[PDB]
Amino acid sequence: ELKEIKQDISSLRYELLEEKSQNTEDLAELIRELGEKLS
Amino acid sequence: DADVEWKFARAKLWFSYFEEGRTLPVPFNLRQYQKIMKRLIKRYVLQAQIDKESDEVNEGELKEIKQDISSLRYELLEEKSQNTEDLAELIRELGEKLS
Amino acid sequence: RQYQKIMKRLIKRYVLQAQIDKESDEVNEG
Amino acid sequence: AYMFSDRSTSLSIEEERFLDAAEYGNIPVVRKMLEECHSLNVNCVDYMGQNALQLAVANEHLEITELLLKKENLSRVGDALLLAISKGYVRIVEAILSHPAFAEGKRLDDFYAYDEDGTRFSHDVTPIILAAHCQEYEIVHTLLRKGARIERPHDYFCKCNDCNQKQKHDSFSHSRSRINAYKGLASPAYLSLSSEDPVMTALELSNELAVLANIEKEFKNDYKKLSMQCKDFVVGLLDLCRNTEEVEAILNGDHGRPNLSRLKLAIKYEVKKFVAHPNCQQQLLSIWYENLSGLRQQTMAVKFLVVLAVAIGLPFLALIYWFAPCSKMGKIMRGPFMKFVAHAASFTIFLGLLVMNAADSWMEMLIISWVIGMIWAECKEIWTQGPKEYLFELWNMLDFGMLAIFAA
Amino acid sequence: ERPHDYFCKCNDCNQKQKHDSFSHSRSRINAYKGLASPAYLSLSSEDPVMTALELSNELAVLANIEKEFKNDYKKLSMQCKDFVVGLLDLCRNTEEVE
Amino acid sequence: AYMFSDRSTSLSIE
Repeated sequence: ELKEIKQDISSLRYELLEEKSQNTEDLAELIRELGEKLS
Repeated sequence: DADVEWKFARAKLWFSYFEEGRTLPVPFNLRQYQKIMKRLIKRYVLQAQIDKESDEVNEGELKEIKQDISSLRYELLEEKSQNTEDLAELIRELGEKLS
Repeated sequence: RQYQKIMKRLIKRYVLQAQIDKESDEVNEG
Repeated sequence: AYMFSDRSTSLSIEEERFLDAAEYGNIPVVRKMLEECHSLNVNCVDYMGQNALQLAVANEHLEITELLLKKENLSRVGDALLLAISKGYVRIVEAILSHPAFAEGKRLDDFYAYDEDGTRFSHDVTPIILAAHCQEYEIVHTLLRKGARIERPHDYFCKCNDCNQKQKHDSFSHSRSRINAYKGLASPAYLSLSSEDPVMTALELSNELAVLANIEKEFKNDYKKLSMQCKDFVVGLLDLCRNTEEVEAILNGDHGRPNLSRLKLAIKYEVKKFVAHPNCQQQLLSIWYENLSGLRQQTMAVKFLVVLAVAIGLPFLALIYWFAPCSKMGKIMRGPFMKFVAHAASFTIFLGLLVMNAADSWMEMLIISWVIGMIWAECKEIWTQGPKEYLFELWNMLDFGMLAIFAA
Repeated sequence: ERPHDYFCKCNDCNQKQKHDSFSHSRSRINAYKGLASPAYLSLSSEDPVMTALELSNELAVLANIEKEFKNDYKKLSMQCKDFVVGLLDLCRNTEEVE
Repeated sequence: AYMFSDRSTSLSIE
């Protein structure tokens, strides 16, 4: 059961970090669209 | 344990009778094998890991889970810091474009 | 000298071994 | 002011914060601090004064271990490896084995040796010994796939050259290394993964540990414990077979059940719980009753008492066996159970002739011929056996004493 | 701090022996439980084994001097002896056992 | 080289 909880915590790690990657990507899309509109 | 020792002494007892023919107290005037070994070793390894799982807990494992949870804390909070920084970069670029 | 070094090695071994022995014993609901 | 400290005095507060971030595993602080620090130094300054890699491996942080293992200036890396194998962390062990300087074998001077001297785990123990020592299956398998085999204990009596060199000025740690490696080869992980077949190596090593228990007076308890652990590995391995093919491969290996010496070797080496198992007992009963199934299924031992009473009469069975063999009773008279019931029964008629001789010439001659039959049976018995083997059993003595007193 | 002494009245010990009584023995065996543990024995002094032996026989004397709490002093002295045995057990070389 | 393995040799890193 402790091995199980460990595996779940690691899966949570990877999932949250990937949500971070996607959010930062969409953000950079926004920002760069803005900077191209201002130029 | 007494039953095991009895089974053993018994095994000696009627094991001594197999080798040589003894008529009476009166003697008057005379491949697959390797495959099976793989299956047995595989079963034994998996069964051994289950037997390791079945036995109690070690406090060091709880120290381990604690450390992992703290590392998760710091990592997520730092991802928050980076996201807020890039966001502020965006916003300030916008406000400079509007001014 | 040599005696003091040996005492440092023995104390270090004993401390680390004691922490491992503390780890090995069960769990606390707290 | 007699307290002992690893560092003379606490020096840097910034490096101490680096160590507090490596202890609790704060990755962004050590990642941002990797480049912008003056130098990455071995901090120690604890009760045990571990390095940052050592302190980080102790707590299981894989990301900070990966981050530190790219620094190229690290020390204690080997000591961190033996530590991680002690704790049983597989991710950290495989991450360390891919580090530099660990190419090919590094296993089997100035390695490990945490804090300038005095390493842990007896300094004679390589990674694989500690791996199989802790019963770690994944780690043992990874180390064996990379080609690290345990060295042999060598020999107890052989002086040789290097063994004699390490027997003087190194003494009392020589026996410790001997029983340490012996504890290495004796464990289920190394026994199952190491060889072609486990059961042969396990038996042979079991009797060898049984010999070295008696050769060396000290540590006899520990050699007993290792040999018993091995025997229990074999019993546990035979227990797990769910089919007849597998139980026949475990028991016999490569006129019933021909070429069975492995059970003979198992009772020769005194493996107690291997021959007492229900599966092995079933096999040995199948060979034990053999041609006569009707009594194998018989209800009670009283029917066997009537069977031994009807087997009491010699003339039918003796006349049959002498005049013609290989009849129905000729196939029956050759068998494990029939020799037992006949031998035991004739013993009982010897006792009966003793009682009837006591109650009130012919009885004389019969008893004399009977004890002569006993001394000839002991001729055929002692023929195959060396004087020491004949005299091994206490009862095997008292019997000869009995028949000798009769002769006198 | 040291337990001071059982028979010595002194001044402050005599002051705390009256109107404070029965908690004086509790503080005595409390501090004695303090000096008797592996942590303080290993980290405190220059060498553990000497202080551990001397403190062991001192606890053995104060077990007989004081009739009450004799079981507890026995338990502390036995804990100390087991600290010494456990410390000699951990030496893997002849230099260290010597 | 008597060790047993499930795969003959480790093949793909991906």
